[PDB]
Amino acid sequence: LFPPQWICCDIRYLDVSILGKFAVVMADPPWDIGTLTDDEMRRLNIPVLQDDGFLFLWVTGRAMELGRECLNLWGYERVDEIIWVKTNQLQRIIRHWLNHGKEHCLVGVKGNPQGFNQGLDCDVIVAEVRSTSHKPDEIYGMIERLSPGTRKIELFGRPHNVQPNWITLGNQLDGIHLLDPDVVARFKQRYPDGIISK
Amino acid sequence: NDYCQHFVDTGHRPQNFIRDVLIRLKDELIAKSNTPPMYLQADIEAFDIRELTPKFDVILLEPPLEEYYRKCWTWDDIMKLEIDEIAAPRSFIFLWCGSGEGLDLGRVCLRKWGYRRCEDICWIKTNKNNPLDPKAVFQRTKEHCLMGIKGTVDIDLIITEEPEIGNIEKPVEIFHIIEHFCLGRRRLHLFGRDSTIRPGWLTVGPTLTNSNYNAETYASYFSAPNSYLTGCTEEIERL
Ligand SMILES: Nc1ncnc2c1ncn2[C@@H]1O[C@H](C(=O)NC2CCNCC2)[C@@H](O)[C@H]1O
Repeated sequence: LFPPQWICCDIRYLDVSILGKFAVVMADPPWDIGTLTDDEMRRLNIPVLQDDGFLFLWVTGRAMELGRECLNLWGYERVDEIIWVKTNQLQRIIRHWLNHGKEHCLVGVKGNPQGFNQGLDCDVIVAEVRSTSHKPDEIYGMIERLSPGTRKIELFGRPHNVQPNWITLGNQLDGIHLLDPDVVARFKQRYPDGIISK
Repeated sequence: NDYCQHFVDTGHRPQNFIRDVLIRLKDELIAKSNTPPMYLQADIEAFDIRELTPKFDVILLEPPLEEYYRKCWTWDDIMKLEIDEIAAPRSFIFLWCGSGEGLDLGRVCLRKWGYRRCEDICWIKTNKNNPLDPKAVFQRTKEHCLMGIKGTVDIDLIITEEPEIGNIEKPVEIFHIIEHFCLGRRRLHLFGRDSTIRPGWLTVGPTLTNSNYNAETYASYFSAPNSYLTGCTEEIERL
């Protein structure tokens, strides 16, 4: 259901089967380059979140390789790689061996998605650094034009990430805010006392 | 405030709006350290690379991928190259991987040849002068050059205008990035061309029209006292 929804939770322990299926998954995970170990990242129950659709996965450093590993382990094929060129308010680049002017977002596909608007946007984003750790808001527009009106889910999102058509998961969100009747019903059953442990 | 939306509306790529896209002397020492250009025509699929000696400090590998055209080398062919047999125990690779499956298979290659990736250099192509793989989700507007290391003021971005159709040349700026690293003087460009021959580099490829390569002449550029020069320091004084 259209308006933003979110679950404050530990993504390692939430039973995500209650959430249903999504046209798009996005994650800006805390790779161990509070972080998650490689094994914890590998063990995330991504496979149950989609049958046919796309994954957007931010990577940096050795997670350029580890994120590819997770991607394939979760059942995705990497079919694009978005590059975010980091600028200031005057559109100049924010300048080990080389200075880094960009961040990478791997794009995975699972199944055979039908009815997506592939090819409308290009794979370079030019956008201003806001806070440290934030990713540009432009990615939501790209994803919306790609798959308009469909259900989407973000993992490790923060309050600024909540968006219409998105369910946002993360341990820095404020409580639980669910409005999709299917999801509310399955959440009550799975978590009658509202507690997400173990 | 949304060059992605702008690109959808007008066809102008977001990179077209990046602006502004003490530096020399180091360049001048690089030029003084540079060996004469050496080059050899060789059909690399039929050619035993181990004839190329001594072992190289830097390998720039530029196989002609089919995606460049819209004899091509597949990632099957490239991965079977015996790159580890000619790389020095401490040495660097720069691999042009295109924009498709090469981003993954190129990493497989690097690991197969004994490297770990330290950098991902993205050649971003503007379309200021003219505002599709079936698996593609987005219009592809860049290429990746992966940098690998084996053993124990530049940015990871090159921005130029998209070259004319049928032009498969990569931006010469990659050579400046590599040479500013000061990695050594034995530098090999595989699948280079007449148009890419360059001081300080040995170019090997099928389309070269002439050769001047001699293994004993080549080796003598790196004989003592010059065995360990970075390529960024003064020549060692003689007689
Ligand atoms: N086990 C967890 N479950 C739910 N959320 C978690 C868990 N661990 C950490 N987080 C939260 O993910 C967010 C984050 O680390 N973003 C950075 C990822 C790298 N690039 C910079 C942003 C933070 O909000 C953090 O508190």
